[PDB]
Amino acid sequence: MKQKVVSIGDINVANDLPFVLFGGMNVLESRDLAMRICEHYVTVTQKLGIPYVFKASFDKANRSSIHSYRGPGLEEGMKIFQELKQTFGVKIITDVHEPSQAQPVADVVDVIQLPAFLARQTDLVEAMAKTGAVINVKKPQFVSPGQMGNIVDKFKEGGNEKVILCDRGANFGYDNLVVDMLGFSIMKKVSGNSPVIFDVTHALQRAQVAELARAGMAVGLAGLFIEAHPDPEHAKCDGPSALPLAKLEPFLKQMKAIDDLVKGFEELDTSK
Amino acid sequence: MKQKVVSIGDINVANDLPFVLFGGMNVLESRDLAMRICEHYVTVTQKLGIPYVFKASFDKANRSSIHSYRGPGLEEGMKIFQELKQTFGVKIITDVHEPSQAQPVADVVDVIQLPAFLARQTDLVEAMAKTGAVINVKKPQFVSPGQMGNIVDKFKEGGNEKVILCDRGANFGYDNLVVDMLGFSIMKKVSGNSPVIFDVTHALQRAQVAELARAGMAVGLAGLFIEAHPDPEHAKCDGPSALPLAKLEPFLKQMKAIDDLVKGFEELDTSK
Amino acid sequence: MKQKVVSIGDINVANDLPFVLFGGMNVLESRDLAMRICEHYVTVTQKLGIPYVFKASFDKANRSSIHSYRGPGLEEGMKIFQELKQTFGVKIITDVHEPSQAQPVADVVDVIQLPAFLARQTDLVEAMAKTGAVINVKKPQFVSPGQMGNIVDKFKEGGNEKVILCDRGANFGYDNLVVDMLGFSIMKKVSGNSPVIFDVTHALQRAQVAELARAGMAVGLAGLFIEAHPDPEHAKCDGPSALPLAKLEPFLKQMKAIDDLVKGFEELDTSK
Amino acid sequence: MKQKVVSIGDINVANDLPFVLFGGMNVLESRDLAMRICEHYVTVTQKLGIPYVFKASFDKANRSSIHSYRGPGLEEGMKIFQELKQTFGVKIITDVHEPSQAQPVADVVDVIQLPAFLARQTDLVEAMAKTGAVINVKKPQFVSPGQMGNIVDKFKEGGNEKVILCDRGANFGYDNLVVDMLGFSIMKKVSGNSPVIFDVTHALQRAQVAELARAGMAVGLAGLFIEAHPDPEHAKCDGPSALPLAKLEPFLKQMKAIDDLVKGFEELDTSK
Ligand SMILES: O=C(O)[C@@H](CF)OP(=O)(O)O
Ligand SMILES: O=C(O)[C@@H](CF)OP(=O)(O)O
Ligand SMILES: O=C(O)[C@@H](CF)OP(=O)(O)O
Ligand SMILES: O=C(O)[C@@H](CF)OP(=O)(O)O
Repeated sequence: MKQKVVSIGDINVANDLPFVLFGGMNVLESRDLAMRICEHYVTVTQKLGIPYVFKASFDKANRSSIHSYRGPGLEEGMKIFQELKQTFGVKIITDVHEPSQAQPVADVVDVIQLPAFLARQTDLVEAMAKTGAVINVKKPQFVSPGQMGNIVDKFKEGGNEKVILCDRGANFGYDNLVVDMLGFSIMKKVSGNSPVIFDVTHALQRAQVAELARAGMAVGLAGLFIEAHPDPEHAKCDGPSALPLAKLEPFLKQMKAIDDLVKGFEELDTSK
Repeated sequence: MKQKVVSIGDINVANDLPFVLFGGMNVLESRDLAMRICEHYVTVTQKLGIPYVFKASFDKANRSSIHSYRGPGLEEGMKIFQELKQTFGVKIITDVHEPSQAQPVADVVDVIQLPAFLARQTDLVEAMAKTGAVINVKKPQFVSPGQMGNIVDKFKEGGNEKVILCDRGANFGYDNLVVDMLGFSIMKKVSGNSPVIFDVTHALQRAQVAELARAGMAVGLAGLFIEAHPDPEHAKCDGPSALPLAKLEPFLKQMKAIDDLVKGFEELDTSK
Repeated sequence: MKQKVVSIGDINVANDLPFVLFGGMNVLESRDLAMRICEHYVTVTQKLGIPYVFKASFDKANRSSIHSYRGPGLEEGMKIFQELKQTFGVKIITDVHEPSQAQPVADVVDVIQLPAFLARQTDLVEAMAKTGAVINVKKPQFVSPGQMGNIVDKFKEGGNEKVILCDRGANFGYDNLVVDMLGFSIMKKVSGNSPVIFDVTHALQRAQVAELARAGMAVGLAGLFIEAHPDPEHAKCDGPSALPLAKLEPFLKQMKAIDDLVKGFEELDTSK
Repeated sequence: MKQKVVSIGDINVANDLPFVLFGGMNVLESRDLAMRICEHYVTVTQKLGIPYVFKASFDKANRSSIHSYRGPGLEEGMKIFQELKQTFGVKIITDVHEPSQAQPVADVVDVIQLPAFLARQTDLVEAMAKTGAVINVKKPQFVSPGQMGNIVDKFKEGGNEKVILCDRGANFGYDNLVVDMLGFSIMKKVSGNSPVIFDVTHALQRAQVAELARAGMAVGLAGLFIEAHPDPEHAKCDGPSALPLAKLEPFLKQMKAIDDLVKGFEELDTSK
């Protein structure tokens, strides 16, 4: 069985290809920051030989306070990815929440994400289906990997056949996530062997961001979807768990020294 | 500690008051049906002495097929609750998915629901907050009961202090729900002792609809949120698990013979 | 379908019969205590009209310290149930851990228990099978209710057909138990409809001992297996979670007002 | 922090050292088999440069049938490891169930195992503590990794400070196991940094034996504890899930190409 390809421009995402990193930041605080943060990625990517896609949310449709920072707005956000694209020649993956924001972001970016909590919102998929851009479906915490075909299915109907599946762990009792490594293959299978990527940072809700991402990668993935802040310690609010930027590179060597070593193994079958 | 009250008109919903049944049907197939189905409730309610709120969805924002029946539309749906209200003098609780549908349904109905999968969508809450109608928050499968305060919190800010919490079980491994009876009190506590109701039918994803609803009720609740079809057997698709309409009454005797017996116990403390 | 009966002497344990309480204490600290503790049960039982079986461990084969109190020993323990039997005309259920202790305890007591952690130890079952006494199998935290037939099966072979199944909740993530009410019927079914009892106190690892035991009972059981200490507060170590003795009675009224009300319902079928 | 060492003879087991494989078979069917099966290991081990310990049970204290094959008996079993030791100069790790079998097996073997279901049986630990041999504690399906210190603790008291911790996954709903990769470090920490090994085959209750064991190893372990049969297909009963013997080697290359690559990384800290 050969793997599917959901190429993002000159980028070819696939399960047998070398892992593609969809790094970035969580929310778009300020460009002065977006760029310092993005700055390092591009440098470490190019230097280490790793495909890359910058990622950042231009909105947070979910929080525990409305009187809080919604986000750079759907308008003042797209413009930031603009100055970003040019200045670094990197792709932009950002999530969307309302059907209307679909087509817009499609033009300003390359990869568009479907928020886990919404992976089951027909009205928004049949819409994210129109743009026809690459889609990244975040595997809902509450859904078994074998049920991922239907989402990939529904997208096909919307006339979109360029989808990637992102895993961020599964519910393990109240208030806790565990990542079932066996679920990565289960998703490849039911998704027409679509690209499976591992969202490590929110899979952890740590010093575990590595050991946990080494295990995923030592299984074989189309890539990692990580996040990091220049000074997590002080920004440490809640939602995902960003990586210490300075450790970006030394941590990505861990991956390649694996995403390769494994990505080039003679197909094994411990089955028969 | 006295319980909070989120009265729906002449109806007083509360944890110490007798249980209020929010029965009904799942999706609004056709009025000819809505009414036959609703017909029985009203009869059995009045006859058995049980507060009642008809419930039915006028839309299904989630399915495994877009080429499917979305639903009676936000417009042609509100009109159905119309002929319904008059003809039976019963309240109408229906869920909403997009912020725009908020205020409308508010006028056509009494109780409005926040879809579990969305219990964490600020943009829709701060909006369902404006109408200022009674809200029913479906406890997300993926969220510990102690985290329910924040949703009830956020609503307060939106200027709405009339909320009810509905429990539909918690994730127990891949593809399975279990209802943690201990979670009912945990929710009362963090929600300013708001009305806690038990959504039994989708808590089961059966002959279990009773044994499972007898256990919930034998704990003390502000009410049950059930669903039923006149011929489940043939309609049995997937989503919730409706009750055999003919068994409505004989099954509600089970409850009152409990929602009372228990609702009138001298406060116990096995604590000290 | 009629229920099975595993009568303990003049006691008839069954799923349709009124619940039988297997109360008692955890470990046998000292007779001066065993008796004060047992004292109250017998009084409240007789007075409230509830079958009763005193229960207490004469040993603790599991702890977090060997330099600790193993227990009254298999010898000096049996003697205590002796002065107990006579003085109160109540049955004695105590757990066993090693095959050798099987036949002995069989003579000194009525009901013998198989420790959950060991429900899968053939060598000890084929032995607890010889005595031929009533057996109480504690449902292992780590085993789905539908797998309980095999234990009941294996016992039959050992030539013992008098078994009762006790449920103490299921694993819900790391360090936590939740009791799946739906599992009570699943066990009745696969166990030739054997007596199913609910071990509430260790199902909780509280002020929840009631709300949690009201839910179980409001489902229908052959009985509850509870535990209590005269001053939990100061004895509060760890293992199970005992009930405040003084609250024994007021808490048992909760049950009968349920174990009856429900135990006498006209068989319902929300199935068809 | 440096890792602890629980050397089994000329073998040095540790978390930073290269992984030690505790392969073998499940139950001791017949020597003619034990040896063909063991035969391959030794060959592939020596040839690939991997420490090795043969493993096989001489007994099965747990099954779903007493009229079944208990096992080669504690006596006729020890003798088999005898002809085995000599003929291959490999260590023998076998589990024990009753305190009496402790000291015996200690003499005939090198590494002795404590059966998961019993990891909490003081009476057997304080006994497996006397021999003073290397102990391998199988992490109970039902116990959070952070609670593993106490077992390692209790052993110390029994006067034994040579213990290894084996992980075989955690309960994920009824009838299912998932291996939480993050739990490997949590165990190292609370066990005085004792050797942590990954029991992959029963962690699966497949073609997953590799992808699942690549993830564990790509985290860093003191070794793998695997099992395999020459013709699984026809022996496929139930308990663990053995590996196709012929695939032993090609599968162990997967590991070394990882247990090394990772075992020699410059300590990283994604913490600060
Ligand atoms: O995916 C993300 O990065 C985050 C960011 F908050 O939110 P969501 O839970 O919808 O994925
Ligand atoms: O609540 C309901 O009745 C159902 C009906 F489909 O859907 P949801 O999962 O959003 O609650
Ligand atoms: O059942 C009991 O009462 C207790 C008492 F400690 O232990 P176990 O976990 O074996 O049941
Ligand atoms: O560890 C093993 O190999 C097996 C073999 F059956 O049993 P247990 O569950 O006690 O570990």
